[PDB]
Amino acid sequence: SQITIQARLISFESNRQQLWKLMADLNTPLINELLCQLGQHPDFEKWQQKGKLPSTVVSQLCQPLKTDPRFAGQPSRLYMSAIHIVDYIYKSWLAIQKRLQQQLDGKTRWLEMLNSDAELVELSGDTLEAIRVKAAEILAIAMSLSKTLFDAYQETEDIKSRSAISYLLKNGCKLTDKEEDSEKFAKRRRQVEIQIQRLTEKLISRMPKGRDLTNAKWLETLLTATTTVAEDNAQAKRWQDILLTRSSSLPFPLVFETNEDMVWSKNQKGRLCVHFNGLSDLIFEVYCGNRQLHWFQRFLEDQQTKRKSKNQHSSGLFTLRNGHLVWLEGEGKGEPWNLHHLTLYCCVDNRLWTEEGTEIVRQEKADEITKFITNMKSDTQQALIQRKQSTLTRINNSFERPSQPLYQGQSHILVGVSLGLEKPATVAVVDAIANKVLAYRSIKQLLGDNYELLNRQRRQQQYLSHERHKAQKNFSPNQFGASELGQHIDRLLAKAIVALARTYKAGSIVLPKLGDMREVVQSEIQAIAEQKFPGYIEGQQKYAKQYRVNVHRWSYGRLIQSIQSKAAQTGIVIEEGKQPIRGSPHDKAKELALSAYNLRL
Amino acid sequence: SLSTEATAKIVSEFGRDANDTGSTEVQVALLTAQINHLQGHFAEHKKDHHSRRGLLRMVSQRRKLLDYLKRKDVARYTQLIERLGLR
RNA sequence: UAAUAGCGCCGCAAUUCAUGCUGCUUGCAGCCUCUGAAUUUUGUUAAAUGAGGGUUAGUUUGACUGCAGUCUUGCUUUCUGACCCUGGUAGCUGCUCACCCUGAUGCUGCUGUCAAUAGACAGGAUAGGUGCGCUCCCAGCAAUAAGGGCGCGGAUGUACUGCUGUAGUGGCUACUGAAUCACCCCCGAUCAAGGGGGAACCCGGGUUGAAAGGAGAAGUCAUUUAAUAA
Repeated sequence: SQITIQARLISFESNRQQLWKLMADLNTPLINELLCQLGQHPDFEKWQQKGKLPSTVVSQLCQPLKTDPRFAGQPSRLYMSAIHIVDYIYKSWLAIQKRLQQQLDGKTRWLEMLNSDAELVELSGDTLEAIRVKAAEILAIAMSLSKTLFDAYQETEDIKSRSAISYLLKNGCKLTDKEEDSEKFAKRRRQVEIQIQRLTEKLISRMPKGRDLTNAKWLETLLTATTTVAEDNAQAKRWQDILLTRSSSLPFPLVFETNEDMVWSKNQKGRLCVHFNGLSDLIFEVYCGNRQLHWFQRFLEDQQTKRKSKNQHSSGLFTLRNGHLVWLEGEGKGEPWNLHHLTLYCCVDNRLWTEEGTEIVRQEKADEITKFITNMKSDTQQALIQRKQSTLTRINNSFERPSQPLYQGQSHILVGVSLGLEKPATVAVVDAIANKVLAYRSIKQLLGDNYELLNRQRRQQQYLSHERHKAQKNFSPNQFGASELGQHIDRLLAKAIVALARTYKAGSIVLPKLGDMREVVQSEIQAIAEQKFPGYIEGQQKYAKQYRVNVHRWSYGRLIQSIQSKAAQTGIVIEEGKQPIRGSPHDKAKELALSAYNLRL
Repeated sequence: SLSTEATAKIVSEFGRDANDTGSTEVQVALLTAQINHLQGHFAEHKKDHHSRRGLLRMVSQRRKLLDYLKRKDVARYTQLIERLGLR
């Protein structure tokens, strides 16, 4: 449901320079607190096993750095901004590593289990029919089927008769009469081996790196490498890998996770202003287009409404949720605080705009806070509970807000969206009780006046990829791409799909479980290419470059998110299902929506 | 790259005889002269990513010539390092 | 002179139905006048797409209250228009070349005039090949993909752009030339700022092109450029 809106902040030099000095000084403990966990911390491998960072460890590394002679000059809210960012960096990175470990194990089981029909006969000492009969018994026992079959293979080895469970699993949890081609099986088993290899090469990932603005390592390495002689090829390359590294020009943003830690006001000139907790001397002026101003007026109205009411209304329902203050990169020459541009990005929960939507968040938080209190049931724990009980009483006192009746769709009408390489979207609207398609759309309809933009995107990707190649050979800085055009097209389709869902009173939009299509294609094309260029690895990589590149450029996750966002701002439910391997783009969309309807029970 | 006079000056001072156009001591002295002038420019114009390619080649060539001379004759190697102020 | 072919787009001609068009049988009959899918074909002052590099806190996509009245902000992006340029000297620096053959995701390709030296001058995005483009093709060059041939000195314990060299082509910094616009004209401000004077049209007021928005941090893989290594 959340959105991010933005404004540039304007203020005389002295204020934009003082804030830069604090952020160039804050950017440094953002690096020292990563090193205190990157190498220093002894427990680190226990966290990699669990997949989660302990909720207090970054604060317990930061608390003694608050008096460090290098870091002591900063407000209490700038240290909380440091702790926030470093908590989120590792809390992300450990959760990336854990899912890769789980996938590597979850396929290492399968590479042991995947056997040819002849190997099942040898391993059982029995006929492939005896295996078909035992596979039929195993389905009869089972009737989460796939999970149950993996459990029944883990447990219950049963004199190697679990070989018949592997016969079900390779056949997609079904009986098969046909006996398979050993060349097709060799390609299949090779795809699994390639996926195991690539997962290990990925799982061996780099630790998080901080934004070192100082150039000190680079300058020290330059004067070392030019005046001294390396003792090894490894040392001479270690200096090369440092000297090639581009250094960062921007400090990490400030994060203000409490909405009240931004204070709003109106300037004499009638313009809006803002100030931050701990920087309450530095008034900043808001500059934003009238297409976004209504939120910045709402910020000040939410604040005035609470202050006019003796704090009896809660910022648990303030339209602003959190702010990220960032320096966007400028152009040309000048001091960093005169060259770059302070920009304030406000997280906003869009459903807090209206009274009917605010009531949803009131019920959502009142249920979550009630449960939290009953789960707690300490010293400072007594004050945490008083804060939660006080939020739970105050949240019932309403802000005066715009009214708009909630959208309601028909529980039987669904929009199916089918994504692919040639057709980025294609739509079928199904009445699932009639089994009747109400409408279909192809791309030429689904963004209408804008259909020239798909042809533009394909021209621009091809044109600009060649210009980047020509530019790199000359060391030109000019490096451009179609990324913002692809982002616009994915947003045009997201608006049109939801406008169509509203038009037909659909209860939900259905999006495919595409999953990791990029890695799957990369292993399929490699298992095949190894059969056509054996030993010539450069020829294996050249085999289907344009197909592999087009799959790595395929924006399916960004279109899926663009539709999710616009659907949830409108109130339409999102649902999911398996996308058919065969059929036209329309048939894919039709069967996808009907499948998601069948999954209701 | 060096002026004509500057090359002639460097080869006449590191060359063991009037015949040395390119013994290992002359070749390392010309790479050393280049690298010093290039570090004074590349530390100032930090954006000049075409000159970092030139420096990293030119340092790596010097190291190969020094490793060859070290095994071939340690006395020539020791005297060359002294005369070029390297460590 | 040449560019025949291949590949990707753009419509145009058809054929087959529907997500469309007439009926009531709310699912059939019927056709292609539209709006759309699929295949095939085509390059006919057909039609439609059409990447030389740059320029505005530009306009419209906006909020609230019963389609009328108030308030309005200049953020981040995608197009369509319009206008300007096809650059100047002052240093620093990378790469490339004894000389040959093959010729690469190699460079170059417009109009007019003078020279017919390789370059100036004046026009200009129509700018080699086709309806429009390419890593494809044609023409010239090719040292700056790569491989091979091979001359004379130094070095010769595995290193050897290391020699045969003043030009070619880039990179970067400082100053500078034009546009600094959204119907034109003029005076200004760019962490801010607007103001003044006209042309045309509609019925003293408007009009004088439209669109999209979830952002930060970290990690990874795809080709593709450079360096290094065996």
